[PDB]
Amino acid sequence: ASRLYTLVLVLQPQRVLLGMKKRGFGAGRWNGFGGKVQEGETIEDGARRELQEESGLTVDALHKVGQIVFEFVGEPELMDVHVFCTDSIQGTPVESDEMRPCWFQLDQIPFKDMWPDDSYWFPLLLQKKKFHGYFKFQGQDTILDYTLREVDTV
Ligand SMILES: CNc1nc2c(ncn2C)c(=O)[nH]1
Repeated sequence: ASRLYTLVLVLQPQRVLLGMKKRGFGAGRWNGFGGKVQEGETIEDGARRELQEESGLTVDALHKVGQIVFEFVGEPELMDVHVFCTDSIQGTPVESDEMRPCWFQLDQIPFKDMWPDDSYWFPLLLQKKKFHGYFKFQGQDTILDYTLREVDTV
């Protein structure tokens, strides 16, 4: 039993946009932009909507890059995260009460201040690879076990 989420990386040839989450799940970490998919909404439409809500950016073309399932031991619901990439956006990043977006050069990605799984799958994202992953966490800082494989079809 899993709940759908989206995650969007605005990845340009020389930088990536991340947002410092100020509240809720993952507050205090840099992350891509995303959230829960709504009833009657497609996953891609949810990804576009969340990118706007959290970053202020409008995306047209979204590319599927991965699917990652997160398990937190002691929590019944799995997070089924559909990851997307875009290099084509409109607008300028907006800081709000919920999120502080900032651009990072690719060699300065702040892995120590990101979810630990990102250290595994971001290198694949940066090399334009697609993937399926599963990360089992104990709390929010420890990966107990994981699987990650490259795929041709997300
Ligand atoms: C659990 N791992 C994970 N969670 C995320 C991420 N970004 C937002 N949230 C809530 C991420 O990259 N990994």
